[PDB]
Amino acid sequence: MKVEEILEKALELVIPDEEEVRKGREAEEELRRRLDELGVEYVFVGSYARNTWLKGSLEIDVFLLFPEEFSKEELRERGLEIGKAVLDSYEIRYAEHPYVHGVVKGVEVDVVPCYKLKEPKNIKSAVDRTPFHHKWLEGRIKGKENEVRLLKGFLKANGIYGAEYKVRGFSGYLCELLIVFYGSFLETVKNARRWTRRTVIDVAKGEVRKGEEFFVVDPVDEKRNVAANLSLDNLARFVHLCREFMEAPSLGFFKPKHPLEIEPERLRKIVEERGTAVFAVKFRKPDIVDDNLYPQLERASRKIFEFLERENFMPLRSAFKASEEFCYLLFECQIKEISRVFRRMGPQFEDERNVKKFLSRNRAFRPFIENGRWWAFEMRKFTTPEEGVRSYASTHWHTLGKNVGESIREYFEIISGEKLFKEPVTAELCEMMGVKDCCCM
Amino acid sequence: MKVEEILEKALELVIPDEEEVRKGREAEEELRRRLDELGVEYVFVGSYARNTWLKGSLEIDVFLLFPEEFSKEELRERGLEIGKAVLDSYEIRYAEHPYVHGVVKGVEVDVVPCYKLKEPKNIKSAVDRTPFHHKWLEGRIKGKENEVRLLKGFLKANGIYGAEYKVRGFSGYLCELLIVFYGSFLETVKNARRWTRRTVIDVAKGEVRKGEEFFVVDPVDEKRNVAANLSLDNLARFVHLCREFMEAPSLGFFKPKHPLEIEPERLRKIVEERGTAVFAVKFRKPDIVDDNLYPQLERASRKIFEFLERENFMPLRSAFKASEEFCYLLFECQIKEISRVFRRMGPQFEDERNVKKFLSRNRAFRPFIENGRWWAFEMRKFTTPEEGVRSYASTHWHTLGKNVGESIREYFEIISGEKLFKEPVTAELCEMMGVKD
RNA sequence: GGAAGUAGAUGGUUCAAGUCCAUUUACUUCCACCA
RNA sequence: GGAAGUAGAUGGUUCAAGUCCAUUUACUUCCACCA
Repeated sequence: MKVEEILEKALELVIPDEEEVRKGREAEEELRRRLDELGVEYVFVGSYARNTWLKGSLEIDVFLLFPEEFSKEELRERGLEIGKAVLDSYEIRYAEHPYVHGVVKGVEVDVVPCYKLKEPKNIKSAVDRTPFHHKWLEGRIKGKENEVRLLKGFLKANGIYGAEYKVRGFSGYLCELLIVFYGSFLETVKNARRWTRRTVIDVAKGEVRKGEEFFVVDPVDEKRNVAANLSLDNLARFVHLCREFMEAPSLGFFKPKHPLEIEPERLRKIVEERGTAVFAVKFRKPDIVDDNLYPQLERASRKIFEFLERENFMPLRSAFKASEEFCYLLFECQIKEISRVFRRMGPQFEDERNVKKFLSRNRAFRPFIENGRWWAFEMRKFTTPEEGVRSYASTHWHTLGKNVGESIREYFEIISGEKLFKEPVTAELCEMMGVKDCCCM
Repeated sequence: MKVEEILEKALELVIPDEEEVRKGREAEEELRRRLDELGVEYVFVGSYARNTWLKGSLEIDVFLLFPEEFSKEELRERGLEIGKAVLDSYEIRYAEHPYVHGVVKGVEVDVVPCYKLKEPKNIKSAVDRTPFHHKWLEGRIKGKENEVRLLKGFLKANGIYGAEYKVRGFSGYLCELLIVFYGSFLETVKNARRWTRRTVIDVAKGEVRKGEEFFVVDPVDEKRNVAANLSLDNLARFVHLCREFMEAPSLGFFKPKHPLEIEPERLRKIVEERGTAVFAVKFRKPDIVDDNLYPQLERASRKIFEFLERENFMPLRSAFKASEEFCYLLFECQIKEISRVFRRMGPQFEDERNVKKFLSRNRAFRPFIENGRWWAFEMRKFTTPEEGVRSYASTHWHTLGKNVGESIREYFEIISGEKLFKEPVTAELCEMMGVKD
């Protein structure tokens, strides 16, 4: 299979077919009629209005253009008022910028209020660049919309499409900019192989530059890094994907993998081969949006992780899962059990004052002089990493993220061994320990 | 109690009785005759020849004065013959400088060939300072002989008297200098408390001066560090014992403290209480003098310790013992068992050539990326500190001292649990673990 | 909500804290939720 | 025999270890065995 042949087949995975374009076309018209009837300024932007949305995930963005002078609170009431007035059914869940999600004639719509600006310098709301993004792309993306989709499907299938916190990947917009820059998906990929953590792509200036971090300049706002929330590791994954793809291209790369059911037994055997302690801290899921949730789960992971490390449990890797009603903070450590006694350092032998303060303390064991300074043996209050975290999470819940922290305080438990393998975390477990052959399609 | 009171009763244990004195006096009379019907130039030196030896251990030092043109050839051969022809029974074991050790009418004697110089500068044989030590000390010590005797007794009861590598403590010539310097035992203990690791003591200039490290200057060799072999930790032990003695003076500071050994079962209980892995590497004690052995054992000890720590077993401390037949290298780790899997660091995601290489290796688990570099899981070859040191000891014998390495090469074993507790290391295991009572 | 910087104030730990664990006031950004 | 210092000779481990683990020559001391 030549590289150009795989792509022709890959287009079938990404070009929306007619039924979905029509559904979209008549959703759009209905939207128009409704927003006309209300006599409001609106515009269609995003992937629908540029024809770069993916087969299977049609969503229309309608943007409301308000006077710059409106208060943030006004922007909010009116935005919602109109969004609610126009959608067949709706749902309002956001993290900071207010907008309403909904459905019109079976199709998904964001209706998002923003400020009508003359320039996208000194943005007032965080969505203000969007109409300009559209304006800039409108006539550079014609005839390339399929190169965009290839890139989006390619990233989607390797789980790095989306700039949201759940993903820390590539936005659709970022994808569009890349095609405008390179000219095709193929050219994008060919070049990505040479991207580095210092790479700066400046599209408006048509230039690739070195800098302090991976930076993709927005043509609409030179200060914006379109790749701001692309995690370093996902960058590295993408360049790698590219290098692999060029060497051995297949339809594989455009097909997504789904984790496999793993018998809790295979899982038991694997864990005892590695000879490690594995456990999750399980707690009720705070009822909040993903974009609030995930940073906090990351915070929790790290915080506990660093505890495990400084208490010498030598943790290998951490992971986390949000499920329907619970969350899980997963860890794997090299030390299943540590000794009760440990060393604590005292002062040098010349500090009469402090030494005699130091060996004042009542201890089970005679303290000793080494390398000219004193040393004491103390007892740990926990000897296994599970006990360690039972203590840590009970007493440091406040540090663990505002919402998860409050959750952990109210309740949590530590699960390990087989009780843990029957829990919906096998996917993360395999991923975390790098278990071979546990994903598919 | 009141302090001078304490010294009174304590003098009785450092001072030799007429019984022991006479014993020497007449062994000295025999010596003086036997040496003079051979026309060999000689002088007596050391604690014997300045009335500063201890109740118990009595030794006599006889020094053979030799012409300087004599090579290390004629020095050894003649100087040995002489002692061999003077003593009743003798040994000739030594590390560098040759001498003969022996018995004359039931008392300990040392006869030592050396050069009769005039200048101690540009020294020839290792001991040549010693007759000059005496010349300097002869009349200077007169009176203060008791105050010396107290210092030695104090150090011996607290196990820090001597200079040999077994003790790395205080030479009995350093002990004399301190008394000479500070006047008495009480003033010596008094100022010791205020010594630092950089204290510099000079006697032929009487200056409590400071410098680069703990350096007591010999009168007869300005450039000689009489405290050279005193270990930092033992200097640290001394100035603390002094601070302790001063606050609560007791007879038990001259009573050699005995670690009356502990039951294999009370030991067992303690280690499971501490919850750590204690074990020893045991091998055939090489046939070498102490002053060769211990530095070597220290070396062997340290290398394994360092292995263990970089291997992440978190060793607590080391020790070592040498018996009739065997040496023991003792260790305690916080980690009885580590996981099989571990983390190996790959290159950074950019370096394409090296990534391929890192990825080409067969492993049981997929490698991963973390903060922009590749990592892999790999498997350990050992998971307990015992198995670990078995490996290190087999692979690295050559680096564990000349004679101790060779011995471990032939044979060694890893010794732990109750098998270990019935080996003659009970005392050192305590000292090491900080056990009380 | 999360992260980065600035100017601080606390508590705990420890012989010892500008250096470890945490708490907290003010300013300055920035990211996610739309693109 | 151990330690310190001067100029080098490698081998093993590893994606690469000029940095991790060891091997080896020349030279300049020091220290213990007596005090």
